Amino acid sequence: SLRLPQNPNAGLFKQGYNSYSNADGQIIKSIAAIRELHQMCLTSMGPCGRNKIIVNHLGKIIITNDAATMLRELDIVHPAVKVLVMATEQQKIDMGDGTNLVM
Amino acid sequence: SLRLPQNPNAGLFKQGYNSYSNADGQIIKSIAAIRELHQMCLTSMGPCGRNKIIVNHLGKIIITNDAATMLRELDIVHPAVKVLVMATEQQKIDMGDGTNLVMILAGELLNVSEKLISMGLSAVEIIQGYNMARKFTLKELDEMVVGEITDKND
Amino acid sequence: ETKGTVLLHNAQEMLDFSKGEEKQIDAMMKEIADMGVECIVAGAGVGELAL
Amino acid sequence: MREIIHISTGQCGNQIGAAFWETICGEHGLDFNGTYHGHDDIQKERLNVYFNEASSGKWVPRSINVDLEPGTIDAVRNSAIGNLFRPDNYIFGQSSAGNVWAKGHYTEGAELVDSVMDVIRREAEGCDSLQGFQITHSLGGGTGSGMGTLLISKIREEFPDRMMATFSVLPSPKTSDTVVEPYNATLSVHQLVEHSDETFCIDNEALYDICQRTLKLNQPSYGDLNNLVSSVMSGVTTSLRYPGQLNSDLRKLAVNLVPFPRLHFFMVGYAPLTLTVPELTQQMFDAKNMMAAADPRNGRYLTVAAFFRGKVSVKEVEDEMHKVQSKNSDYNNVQTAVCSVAPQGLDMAATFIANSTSIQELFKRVGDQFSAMFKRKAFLHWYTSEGMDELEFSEAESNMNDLVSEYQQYQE
Amino acid sequence: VFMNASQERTTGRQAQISNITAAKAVADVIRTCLGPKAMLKMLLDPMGGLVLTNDGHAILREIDVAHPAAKSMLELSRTQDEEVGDGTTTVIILAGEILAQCAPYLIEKNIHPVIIIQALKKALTDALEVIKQVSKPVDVENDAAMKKLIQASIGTKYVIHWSEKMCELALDAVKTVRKDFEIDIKRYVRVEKIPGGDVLDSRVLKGVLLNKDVVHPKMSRHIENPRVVLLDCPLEYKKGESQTNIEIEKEEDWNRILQIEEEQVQLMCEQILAVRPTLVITEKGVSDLAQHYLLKGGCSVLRRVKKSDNNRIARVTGATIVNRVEDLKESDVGTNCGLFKVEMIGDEYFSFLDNCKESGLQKACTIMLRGGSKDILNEIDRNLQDAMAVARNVMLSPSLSPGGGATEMAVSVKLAEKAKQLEGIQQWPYQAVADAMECIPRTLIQNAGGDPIRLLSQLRAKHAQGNFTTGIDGDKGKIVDMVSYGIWEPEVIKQQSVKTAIESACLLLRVDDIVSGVRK
Amino acid sequence: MNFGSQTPTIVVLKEGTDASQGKGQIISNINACVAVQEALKPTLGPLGSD
Amino acid sequence: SLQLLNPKAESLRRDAALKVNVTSAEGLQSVLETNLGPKGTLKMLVDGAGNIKLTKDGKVLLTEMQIQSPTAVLIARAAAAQDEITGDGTTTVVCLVGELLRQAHRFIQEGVHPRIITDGFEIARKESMKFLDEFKISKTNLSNDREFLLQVARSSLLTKVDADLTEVLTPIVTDAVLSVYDAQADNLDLHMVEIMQMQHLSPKDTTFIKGLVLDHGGRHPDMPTRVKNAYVLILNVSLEYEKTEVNSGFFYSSADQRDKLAASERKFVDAKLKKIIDLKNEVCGMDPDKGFVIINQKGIDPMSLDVFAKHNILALRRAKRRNMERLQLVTGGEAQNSVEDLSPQILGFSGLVYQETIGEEKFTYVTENTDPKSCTILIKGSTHYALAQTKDAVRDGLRAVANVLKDKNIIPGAGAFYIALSRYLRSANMNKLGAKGKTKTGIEAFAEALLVIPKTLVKNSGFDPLDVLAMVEDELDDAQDSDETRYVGVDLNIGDSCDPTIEGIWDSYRVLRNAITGATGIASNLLLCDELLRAGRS
Amino acid sequence: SLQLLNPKAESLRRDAALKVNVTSAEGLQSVLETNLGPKGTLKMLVDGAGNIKLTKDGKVLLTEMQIQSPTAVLIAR
Ligand SMILES: Nc1nc2c(ncn2[C@@H]2O[C@H](COP(=O)(O)OP(=O)(O)OP(=O)(O)O)[C@@H](O)[C@H]2O)c(=O)[nH]1
Ligand SMILES: Nc1ncnc2c1ncn2[C@@H]1O[C@H](COP(=O)(O)OP(=O)(O)O)[C@@H](O)[C@H]1O
Ligand SMILES: Nc1ncnc2c1ncn2[C@@H]1O[C@H](COP(=O)(O)OP(=O)(O)O)[C@@H](O)[C@H]1O
Ligand SMILES: Nc1ncnc2c1ncn2[C@@H]1O[C@H](COP(=O)(O)OP(=O)(O)O)[C@@H](O)[C@H]1O
Ligand SMILES: Nc1ncnc2c1ncn2[C@@H]1O[C@H](COP(=O)(O)OP(=O)(O)O)[C@@H](O)[C@H]1O
Ligand SMILES: [Mg+2]
Ligand SMILES: [Mg+2]
Repeated sequence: SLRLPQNPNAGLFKQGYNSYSNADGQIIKSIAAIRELHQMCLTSMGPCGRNKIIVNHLGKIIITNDAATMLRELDIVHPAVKVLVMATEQQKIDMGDGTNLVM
Repeated sequence: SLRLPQNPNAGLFKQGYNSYSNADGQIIKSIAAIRELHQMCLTSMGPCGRNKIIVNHLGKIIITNDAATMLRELDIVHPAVKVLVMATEQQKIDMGDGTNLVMILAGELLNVSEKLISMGLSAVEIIQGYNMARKFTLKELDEMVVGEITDKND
Repeated sequence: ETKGTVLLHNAQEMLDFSKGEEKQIDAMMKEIADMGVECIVAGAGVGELAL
Repeated sequence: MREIIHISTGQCGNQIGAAFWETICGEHGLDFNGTYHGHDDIQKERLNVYFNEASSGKWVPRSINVDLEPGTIDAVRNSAIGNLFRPDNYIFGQSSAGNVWAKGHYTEGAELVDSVMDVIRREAEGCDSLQGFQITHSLGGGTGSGMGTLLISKIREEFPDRMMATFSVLPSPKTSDTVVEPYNATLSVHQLVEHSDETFCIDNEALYDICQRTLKLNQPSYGDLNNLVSSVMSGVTTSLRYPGQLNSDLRKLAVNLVPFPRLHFFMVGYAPLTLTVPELTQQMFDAKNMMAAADPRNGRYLTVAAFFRGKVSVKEVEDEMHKVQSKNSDYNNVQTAVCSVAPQGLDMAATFIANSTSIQELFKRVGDQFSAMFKRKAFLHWYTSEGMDELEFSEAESNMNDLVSEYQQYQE
Repeated sequence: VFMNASQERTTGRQAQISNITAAKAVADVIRTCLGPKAMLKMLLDPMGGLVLTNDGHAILREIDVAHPAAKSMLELSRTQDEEVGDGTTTVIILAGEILAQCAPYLIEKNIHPVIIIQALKKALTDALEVIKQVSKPVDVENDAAMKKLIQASIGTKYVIHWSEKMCELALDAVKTVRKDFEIDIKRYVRVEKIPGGDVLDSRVLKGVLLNKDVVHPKMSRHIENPRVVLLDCPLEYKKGESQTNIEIEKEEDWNRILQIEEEQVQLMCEQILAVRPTLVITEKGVSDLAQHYLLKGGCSVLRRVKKSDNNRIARVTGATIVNRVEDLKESDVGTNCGLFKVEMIGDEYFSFLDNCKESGLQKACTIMLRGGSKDILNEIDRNLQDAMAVARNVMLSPSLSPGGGATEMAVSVKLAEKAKQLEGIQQWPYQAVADAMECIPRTLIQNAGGDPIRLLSQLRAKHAQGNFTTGIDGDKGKIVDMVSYGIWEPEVIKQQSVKTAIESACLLLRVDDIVSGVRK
Repeated sequence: MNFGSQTPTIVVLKEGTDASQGKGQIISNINACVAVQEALKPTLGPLGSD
Repeated sequence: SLQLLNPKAESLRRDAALKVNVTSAEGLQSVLETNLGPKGTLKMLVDGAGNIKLTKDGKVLLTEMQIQSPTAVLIARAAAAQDEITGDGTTTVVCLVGELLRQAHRFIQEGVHPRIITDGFEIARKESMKFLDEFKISKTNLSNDREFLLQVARSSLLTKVDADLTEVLTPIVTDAVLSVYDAQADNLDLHMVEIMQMQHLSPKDTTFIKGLVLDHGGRHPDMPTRVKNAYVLILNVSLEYEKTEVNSGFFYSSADQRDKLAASERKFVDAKLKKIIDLKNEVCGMDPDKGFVIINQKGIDPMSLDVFAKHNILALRRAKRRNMERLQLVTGGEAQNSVEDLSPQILGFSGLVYQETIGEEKFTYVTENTDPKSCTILIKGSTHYALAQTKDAVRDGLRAVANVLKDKNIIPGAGAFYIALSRYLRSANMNKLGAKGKTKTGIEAFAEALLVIPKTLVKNSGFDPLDVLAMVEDELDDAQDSDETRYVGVDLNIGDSCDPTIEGIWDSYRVLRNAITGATGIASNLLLCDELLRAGRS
Repeated sequence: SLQLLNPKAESLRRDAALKVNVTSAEGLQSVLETNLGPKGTLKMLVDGAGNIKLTKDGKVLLTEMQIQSPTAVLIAR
C-alpha cells in the first residue's frame, strides 16, 4: 500500500498528454482561472481605465489600455483563454474598437 | 510501437520479484542449470576423480573430491540447485557415505526427464513412475546381496 | 561471585591475610596429593600460587 | 557469570549488532567462518562469554537477531558475517511495524515474540551460566521499540534475576524526519525503566555532530555512526570479556553505576575519536565528545566510570584522577578500570560512562514534543485503532513527569 | 536583503480568491460521500496501512494539504466529531458553499468582509429560531422509536442490512453506560476487535474481554461465582528506592537473604487469602513463586493487565483500585460476577467475564465485533461511534429535528422570505445564506441520479403549502414526507452544522494576505 | 478515462512572468524614478558636480 | 481540487479507481488460480539470501511477498484473517473477491449503480445462510467413527501433498484427534497438539508419539539414558545461583572466611536439593527397576547436576511454557513450583522414557502412558522447506478436522455447495424476496461468480471446464424429478462427476460461512469506493 | 528463452499479452467513445506550439496524438 498501480491505461497516450475532463471538474477549473485575466480587461475599461505595460520576449515595450494589443503578446499556456484571444483579434481586424467589450 | 506497455498490472508485487513458470522452456533451463555443476561432479566421482579448488570468501581454501563438502562454500542463486546441496548435506550428516551418488544420480534423473517432458508426459505421472521404480529398486537391493561381516573385530 | 573484595579492619588481619592464603592453598594441594596423583587437567586459567 | 546472550532487534538493532560482532570477532580473534586464529590464551580464555564452542571449534555467537521487515535481516545475512550466526537464530516476519509503537508492537508481539521466546529458550539452555541479556534497540522506530518493550517484559518474566542491559538509540530531533518519533520514544521508556537494569543512551543527532566534527566525513552514513557505536560497545564488553576484576562482570557494572533503581540511563564517552593517558583525559570529559545531546557541564555527574585500554598502569590513571578531581570539583566521584588488550587499530582508548542529571534535558525535550505537539491529538488514531487506549498515553506522560522530577530531586 | 519574507506576497483580491477556491476544493473531494448512496474512499497513508471509509472526518485525518486556509477547514471535522460524533461530512460540505456563495459579492459588489459577518450573525440567530420551531419533541423511553432514531445514521453506511441488530447492539450499550443529568462517555466503551466470524452471532455481553489466559494450568477455567480483586503492585520482591548495599559477614546471611525473599511473598499472599478470592488481577507482572501459593487457596493469576482494562473491571465487578495489600478488606472485594470461561481462538486466548445483572456507579461493557477482515472491523467500529453518538443527543436534548435536508431547507425558505423585508445593505449577504442551505438536498439528488432543477422547484412549491417535514427520498429520488418515511435525526447535529459552518466563514473571510516561510 | 496518474494545474501567465496587483507596484515605480532622480539631484545648478 | 491544495499528490477517480480494484483483483487471482485444487502447482519463495520455503498456502504467499497495491493488502488481510482463526479457505476468499468484482464490473459499465448491486449481494448472502441449514447434514459424535475422520483428513492433505505423504501422515492426525474427544467435549488444539522440527531420515518416516517429546536430554554421561518407570516432577524454581536484590560484597577478612562464604553461597542450592532427596526417600522402593526425573522451566547450575547424576536422577532444564502446561495431561500428575510442600500424589507416571541423539543435539522421548490426556506429532523431514511444507499442511489439517468435532454438522465439497447455490439463486421466486428494481443482475452476478471456483479445479487438470459441467447440469435436472436426494461432485482424474459422500471429500462448516461473509464484505466495500488518493506527512 | 538470444529484448506470452490487448482496446474505447452522437464532447488538441483545434472525429484526434501502445496503433490504422 505504498506505490499505486500507476493507472494501467499508461500504455495509452504519452505522459505529456494531460486530460482535464468534466465531472473531474474542468468547468470549475476554467471559469475560475480566467478570472485573473478578466480583471485585467475590467480594470482597463472605461475612460478612467488603467493601461497595462507588456514587455515581450524581444524587449519591445508597449503600454496600452487597449486590451487586444495586450493578448497578442501574452504567451498564454491555458488553451481556454486562447479562444477569447483570437476572438478579440477578429474584432480588431474587422470592427476596430470594442476589443475590450467583447472580452 | 516505439515501446511496449512493459507488463501492465506489474505493481501488484515489487519490481524485484520475478515469476518463472514451467512454460518458455524454463524447466529445461533448470535442468541446464543443474547440468552446469553436475558436469563438475562427473570429474570427481570415483578413485580417479579430481579434486576442486574452491576458494571462498575469506580466502580459506579447501581442495576436495566430495559433493557435500564442496557445495557448502559456493553461494548458489538457482533454488533447484540448492535442493541438491541440502540433499547431499543430509547424506553427509546421516550416513556420511555416497554423496557423489546422490548428486550424479539425481542430476541424471533430471537429464532423462528432459526427454520425458519434451515427449509430453505429465509431471504427475513422472513422480508416480519413479516412486514405483523406487519401491522395486529398494526391494531388489535386499535380494541380490551377498556376503556378511559377522565379526566386529578382525 | 558477588563483589569479592578484601576487608582488613586492623593490622592483625593485614599480617595474617597474606600467609593465610599460602596455608590454605597448600592444604588443599597436599590433600590432593596424598592420593598419589601426579597430573591434573585444568578446565580454565590456573593461578600462580596454586601452580 | 560466564555468559551473556545478545538480542538485537530492529533495523537499527541489526545494523548495530552486525557492526558489534564485526568488531568483537576480530577483537579476540575468529575469522567469519568461526575458526580461531588468535594468539593466545588471553583471547580464548573468556571467549565463552559470547560464543558457543561446538565440536570442531566452529565457534558461533549467541545472538538472536529479530525484525518484522524481512529485508534487513536478509541483507545482513546474505552479506559477510553470514556464516557465524546460526541459520535458525534469525526470526523475521512480514509485514513491517510500520514505524508505530502501538501497531507494530502489539501485532507482532502477538506472533514474533512467541517465536522469540522459543528461540531464547533452547539455544540458551545450552549454557550453564546465564548472566543477563544485552539488547540493542532503537528507541524511536516501530519494530524495535515495540518489540523491545514486549520482549523485555517477556524475558524478564522467564528470567527473573538475570540482568538486562540495553543500548537503545535515542531519536534525532533534526535528522529523524518521521513525525511520530517522539510519540513512540515516550511509550518505550514507560516500560524500559520499570524493567531494565542498566541502559545506555546514544543519540543519532549527537552521532552526526561527532561524525562531522572530528571524523570530518562530509556526509555521515549510517555506517560511520555504526562504527562509533560499535567502539563504545566494544569497550564496555571488554570490561566484561577480558579477565579482570575492576568491574568484573555485568552485575558489577550495574551495582557500581546505579545509585538508585529508577536511574538506568548512562552517557557514553569515547576517545581517541579520529597518545598519553593525560592526553586522553581531556578527550573523555570534553563536552563535545558526549554522544548525548544534553550538555553535561550544565548538569551534574553522579557516578563516573572510565574504562581505559592498551598500555596503562595503575598509577598513570590514579594520578590523572587526582589531578582532574581537583579542577572539576563543582561538577568525590571516580571509578577506574584498566584493561590490557588494545583497540583494533589504535593503541589506547578510554571509554567514559557517567550518570548525570543532564539526561533530564533529553527528557524534558521529548516530553515537550510528546505533550505540546500532541495536545492536538495528532496522529493518534493510528494507535487507538490497534486496540490500545488513550489512558495509556496519559500514563506515559505522567511517568516522564516523574523521571524529570527525579533528576530535579537529586538537586541538579 | 531584508527579513525572511516577500517571496511572493499574495495581496489584494487574488488572495481571497485562492481561499474560496481552496475551501471549495476541500468539499469537492467528499462531494460524493453524502447521502444513502454515498461512495467509499480508500486513502493510502505513508506508513503502510489503509483507511477504508466514507466519513468526512476519517477521510480528512489522513489527507495533508500544504495550504493554511484549507487547514482551518480541515480542523472543523474535529469540532464535530469531538462534540457529538455525527454529521462531520455535513459540516465540511456546508461551509464550502457558504464561502462560495459569499464570494460573488466579495469579488464584485465590493462588500467589505465585516458587513458580511454582521449579516451572518442575524442569519445565525434566525437559523436557531426556525430550527427550534421546525423540530418536534419525542419520548426518550420509547424503544420502538429509539431504534428507528439510532438507525438513521446507520442507513448512510455499509451495515444498513444489519440495522436490525446494530440498533439493538447500540441501544443496549448506551443504556449500560448511561448514568441516572443522563451524562455518558465513550472512554469505557471497549472497541476490542475479533477478526472473522459472522455479524449475526455477534452480540454485546455484559462485562470485559481480555486477550490473555491464566498462568498456571491447574487454575479453574469455569467458576460459578468469581470474586475479583484488583492489584496494582508488583506481587514480587522489588529492589527498592534508596542506595542499599547489604554487606555480608557471616555465612548464614546469604541464605537468610534468599529466604526472606520467599517469606515476604508468602506474607503478601497469605493476607490476600484472608478474604479467599477466586481471581486476582494484577496490574504489573507476577512471579512464578507467589502464584504458587495463590494457588494454595483457590485464586487465579493472570499476566500484567494495563491500567485501562482494570478501571473497567472496577466498575463491572464493583471493586476498587488497590495497591497496598496490607489494607485489603472484605468490602472492597468484587462480587456478583456472572460467569468465567475461556474460548479457543487461533489468534490469542480470550477470557470472558459475565455479570449477574442484579443505584450506584455506571456499568461498563464490551461490544463483540465479528467482521470479515481487519478493515471491516475498523469500518464497523466507526459506525458504532456514529450510531452511539446519535443516542446521546436525544437524552441530553429531547428535541428531534427532521432529516433528509428538510431542516436546512426550512432555513433556506425563511431566510429567503425574510430577506425581502430586511431592506438595506445587509440584504445581499443575508439572501446568499439561503443559496447554500438548499445545496445539502441538491447533493442528495445528484448522488441519487435525479435532476435537481425540477425537484428543488417542486420542493419549494410544496414546502410552503404542504408541510414543514417534506424532503427527498435518497433511494428513490422522489419527494416523500419525513413523517411517513419514518427516519429522523437529532436537532443537536443541525445546530453544530449551522454554528460551525458560519463561524468558520467569519474567520476565513478576514484573511487579507498570505506570507509563507517566515521561521519555525 | 484520464491519461495518467495526476494532472498539474496550468499557470495562466507564462512561467517566470512577474505580475502584481495593488498599490505596491505603483509605489515601487515611483520609488524607482526617485532612485534615478537622486543621481541627478546634486548635479542641478551652476554649482553642481559631474 | 487536490493539486492546488497539495503541491504533490496522485488522484484516481470515477473510472480508474474501479479499474484498479478489478485489475489488481484479476492480477492477484491469476497468481493463486493455479494453486487451487489437488493437481495445482507448487510455489517456492526465496527472499534475500535464498532461504527456501515451499508451500501451497495462499497466506504464506501473501504474508511473505511485499505488495504495493492498495487493493491487494485488503485481500491479504482478508485471506489471512479468515485463515488465522479457521485454518482453511484462504484461496477461496481470494477467488470470490477476485471473481465477484470482475463479474459485477461488466454491469457497472452497463450503468447500474454500485449501491443497489451490493444490496443484491447482501440479500443474496442471507439466502445462502438459510440454505446452509437445509444443505448441511447432522452427524452424531457418540458413534466415534474413525473412518469418518480419516476421510476428512485426506481432504486437506491430498490438496497440499501427494498420496505418498497423505497415506502415512493421515493416521498421525487421526490418532491425535481421537484423544481430543472426551466427556467434557471441550476442544483444545494449541495446548494439546504441537509441531516440532527435526532433521532426520525422510519426510515419509513421520511417526506418532502418545507422550510429550522434548528437544533436550541429559548433559552428564553418567546420568541414565533409558528409564523404565520414571515419575516426573514439575518445579518452576531456578536452581542456579540467585543474584539477590542489591546484595553486594561478601566482605571477607581473613582467607578463611572466603572458603566459608563460598560454601555458604551454595547452602541455598542444597536446601532445595535436600527436599528432592527427602521426596526420593518416600519412593525409594524398587530403585533399580523404577526411576526419577526432574524437569525445570529455568536453568540449573552445572554444580548441582552432579548431585542428580550420583543418585541416577535424570535432569532436564530450560523447558518451554507450553510443555509445563502439558506434563499434567500426559503423565497425569500435578504441578509444583516450590520445594516446601511435597507429596507423592503430584508425581506423574510414565511407562517408557528413552533418549536418542543425532549429531550434537539430543531428544528425550516419553510414551506408554496409562491414560494420556494429550499427545504430540513429531514430524520428520529432510530440508528446511520440507518442514515448512509439513508445517502448513499439519497446521491447516488439524484446524480443518478439529472444526468438525466443534459442531454437529459437516458440509460436502467438490463444488456441491457452489453448484447448489447456483440453481437456488437462479430458480428461486423473486416475489418472496424483498429486493426490487435493478437487483435483477445482482442475484445473477453473485450466483454466476460461484461457478468459477469448481472449474478452477478443472483448469489445473487441463480438461475443458465448460464441457465437464454439461453432464453435471443434466444430472441435477433429472435428480429432482427422480425422487432421489444426491449431491454431485467434480472428479479430476477421469473428468466426470462423482459423489463426495462415498469418495470421502468433505469441507468444514465455518470455512464456507466465514469465506462468503468476509469476501462479500471486502468486495462490497471495494465496489462502493470511487476515488483513490495518497496524502500525508513524511 | 528470448533473453538468451537478445538480453535487451522482452516478451509477454499467453496471459500478459492478452491483458495488454484488451486493456489497450478498453483504454482507447473509454477515451474516444464520448464523441459518439450529437451530445458528445469537444476535444482541444493543444500541441506544444499552442495550436488549438476543436473536433469530434477519431481520425484527427489519433493522427495528432502519437500512439505509444502497439495495440492501439493497429486500431488507429
Ligand atoms: N544510530 C543509528 N540509528 C539508526 C541506524 N539506522 C537506523 N537508525 C534509526 O532507526 C530509526 C528508524 O528505524 P527503525 O525504527 O529501527 O525501523 P523499523 O521500525 O525497525 O523498520 P520496520 O520494522 O520495517 O518499520 C531511526 O530513528 C534511525 O535513527 C544506524 O545505523 N545508527
Ligand atoms: N464623458 C463621459 N461620460 C459618460 N460616459 C463616457 C464618457 N466618456 C466615455 N464614456 C463611456 O465609456 C465607455 C468606454 O467604452 P469602450 O470600451 O471604449 O467602447 P468599445 O468597447 O466599443 O471600444 C463608452 O461606452 C462611453 O459610453
Ligand atoms: N579400485 C577400484 N576398482 C573398481 N571400482 C572402484 C575402485 N575404487 C572405487 N570404485 C567404485 O567407485 C565408486 C565410487 O563411490 P563414491 O560415491 O566415490 O564413494 P564415496 O561416497 O566414498 O565418495 C564405488 O561405489 C566403487 O564401487
Ligand atoms: N435515507 C436518507 N435519505 C435522504 N437523506 C439522508 C438519508 N440519510 C441521511 N440523509 C442526509 O444526510 C446527512 C448526513 O447524514 P449521515 O450520513 O448520517 O451523516 P454523515 O454526513 O456524518 O455521514 C443528513 O443531514 C441527512 O439530511
Ligand atoms: N481430491 C479432491 N477432490 C475434489 N475436490 C477437492 C479435492 N481436494 C480438494 N478439493 C476441493 O478444493 C477446495 C479447496 O480446498 P482447500 O485447499 O482445503 O481450501 P483452500 O484451497 O481455500 O485452501 C475445497 O472446496 C474442496 O472441495
Ligand atoms: Mg452520519
Ligand atoms: Mg485447505
